[PDB]
Amino acid sequence: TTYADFIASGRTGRRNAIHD
Amino acid sequence: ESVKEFLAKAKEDFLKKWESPAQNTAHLDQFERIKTLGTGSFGRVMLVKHKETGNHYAMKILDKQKVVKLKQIEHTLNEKRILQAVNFPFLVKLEFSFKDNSNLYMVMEYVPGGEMFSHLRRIGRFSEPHARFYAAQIVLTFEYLHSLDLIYRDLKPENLLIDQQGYIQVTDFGFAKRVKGRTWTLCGTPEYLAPEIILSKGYNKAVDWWALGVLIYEMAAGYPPFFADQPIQIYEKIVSGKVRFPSHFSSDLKDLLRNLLQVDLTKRFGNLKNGVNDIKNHKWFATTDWIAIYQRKVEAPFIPKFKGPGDTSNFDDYEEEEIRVSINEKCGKEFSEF
Ligand SMILES: O=C(c1ccc(Br)s1)[C@H]1CNC[C@@H]1c1ccc2c(=O)[nH]cnc2c1
Ligand SMILES: [Br-]
Repeated sequence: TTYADFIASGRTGRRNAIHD
Repeated sequence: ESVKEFLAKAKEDFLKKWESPAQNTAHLDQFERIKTLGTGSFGRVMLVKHKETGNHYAMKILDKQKVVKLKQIEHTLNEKRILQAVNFPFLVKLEFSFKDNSNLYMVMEYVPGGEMFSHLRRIGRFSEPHARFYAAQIVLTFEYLHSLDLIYRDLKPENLLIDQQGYIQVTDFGFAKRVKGRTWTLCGTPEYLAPEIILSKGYNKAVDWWALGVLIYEMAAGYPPFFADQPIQIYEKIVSGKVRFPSHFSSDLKDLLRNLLQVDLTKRFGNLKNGVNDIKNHKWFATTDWIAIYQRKVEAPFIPKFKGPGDTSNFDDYEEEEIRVSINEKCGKEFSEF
């Protein structure tokens, strides 16, 4: 499931901003 | 017409403060530092208590040298100048600001309910009525900000706090900018970036409405519409023009999001001749009383649990670090107007 894929991904924690 | 009248008065108030910013309105020693509530590349936000009033606040501490190394000088000046000038029920207030030899300080309202991020991840996803309640508040907040020629540029659950009444408070104005016309800075958060940003196309307030589409999606789905293990893979999805929706998304919800997550700016809701009204008048919002929302008369989906003042159980724990102030002034010239 898409949800299971999300939960096993490395980006379910707080996401840092990008710039530059 | 009433909307135009309100915004016209709002702009007059904003411009007075914009042209004459408050500066140096407190000192570090006036605050008792209690606990870290969040962190960033060049600083942290701490729960503090103001000694003379006993009020609790959230104080952002920015290391000037770190701000300069990351080339965020002008963005930090933007942030402070804008935040001290704005006033809206769903925007956190900047109560004081000052600087010392080492750091910049922004003393904001403390919002004890914690980040939407924390609640959303824990509960999994919000119902559509729940997500709609939050979304409506962002819609009005963006209507307000954009009327002042401001662009917010970092919408995400991590930057939205829940207050004691269950309402949203938008914080984190680090990328906010006052711009008429067009701007080019590559900034934001990968999952929430509009295609024109990653394609270096030059962009405007339409990127905020794209981000709202991402936010509503993630609130109602429990995951964002574009995610991967690496940002480059995220960017490839965003520009691809494809998006898929959970089978539990209502047809009204899907229609709204297809119009917000529109790669073509000439078709993006929020960016058409009808402006924010194409959004406010969308079917998905038909039950939304925009005035009652603004007046805080609507019953929130939930109230966060609170155990007396200064309690922080709605926030994660972060590693603490003593504040040190150099005996030498760092980066005086760069931050002169702060
Ligand atoms: O800690 C935070 C930082 C942002 C930049 C640096 Br450096 S550190 C923010 C990030 N997202 C929410 C977090 C945050 C946490 C609590 C509050 C609060 O109670 N009031 C106002 N703003 C807040 C912001
Ligand atoms: Br930061």
